[PDB]
Amino acid sequence: RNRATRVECTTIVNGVRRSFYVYANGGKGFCKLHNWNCVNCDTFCAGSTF
Amino acid sequence: FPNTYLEGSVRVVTTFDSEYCRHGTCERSEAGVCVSTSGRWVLNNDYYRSLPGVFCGVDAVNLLTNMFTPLIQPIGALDISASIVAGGIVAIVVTCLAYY
Amino acid sequence: WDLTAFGLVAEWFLAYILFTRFFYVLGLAAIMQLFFSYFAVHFISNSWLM
Amino acid sequence: FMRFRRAFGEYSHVVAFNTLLFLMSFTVLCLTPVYSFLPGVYSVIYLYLT
Amino acid sequence: FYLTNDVSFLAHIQWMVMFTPLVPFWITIAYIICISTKHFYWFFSNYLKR
Amino acid sequence: WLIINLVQMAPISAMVRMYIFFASFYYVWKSYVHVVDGCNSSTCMMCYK
Repeated sequence: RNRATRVECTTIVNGVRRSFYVYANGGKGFCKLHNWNCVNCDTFCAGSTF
Repeated sequence: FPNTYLEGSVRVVTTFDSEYCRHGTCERSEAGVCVSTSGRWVLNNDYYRSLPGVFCGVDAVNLLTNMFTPLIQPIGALDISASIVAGGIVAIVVTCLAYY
Repeated sequence: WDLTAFGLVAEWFLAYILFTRFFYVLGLAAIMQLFFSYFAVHFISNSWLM
Repeated sequence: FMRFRRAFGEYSHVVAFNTLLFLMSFTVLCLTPVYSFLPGVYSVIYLYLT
Repeated sequence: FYLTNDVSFLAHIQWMVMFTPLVPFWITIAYIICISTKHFYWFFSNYLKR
Repeated sequence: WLIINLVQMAPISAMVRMYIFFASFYYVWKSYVHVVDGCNSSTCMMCYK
């Protein structure tokens, strides 16, 4: 259904609301361990799902 | 072995309170009177007053009164012989009501 | 030769492939039938409804 | 089949009655191995009802 | 007796399901005979009577 | 009386065997789940990684 690569979300730091993205696979696999479209979710390299 | 009042196809046995035994195994039986429609072995002990065709009681009148014990039992105690028990009540009920 | 058991196994495999919400009630019926066939006798007394 | 159907009604009055007697006799025969005095009295009551 | 057949059938079914396991056998057999006399009369008249 | 009837339903050996049956089925189902979906402790790398 969704081919999105980034997902938006917000959090509060020092009384202000910032924003950041969460990366996703984009259409391949399902990763039933945490039921999210992840890309190589075992390495702390840049661009990986966290 | 206990005393036998009759012998043959119909057997009547009266027993005291003792471990009557013969060739094979031994069991304890209470004092009383037992009767069976077959020539099979009979005792006043438990597991003996469960088999079909076997009647038992403390005395002669007690056995006769206890012969009707399954009649007041809730339904689901007999499997094959239920038909004759049902008929023996049905005939009495239908006569005593519909005529008298 | 005979291969009825293999056919039944294939049928079960194809059923598991076509998963739905109602597979669990069929599995429960099968396991209950197996359990009742395996022990029976012991806990059935009176209660013609049972 | 129509001729047989038309002819059957004459003997149907006995055919229907025979079934209950056959069922009772079969039940008595089935109950024989436990109460080995039933066949004697059953014959007498059978003759009485005859 | 003082009810319509439509509710009478449900009443008989409910009574037979509920009160059966805790009632003496002769009460049940009398209930069955009283229920089935109305059809026994018809059957006897139409297939056995003379 | 209901509790008394329940506890005296069957002999001890039958109860043990019936418990064994259900325990075996539960463990088999848990093993089957562990086979396909993966374990939480991926750090040990188990054998599926």
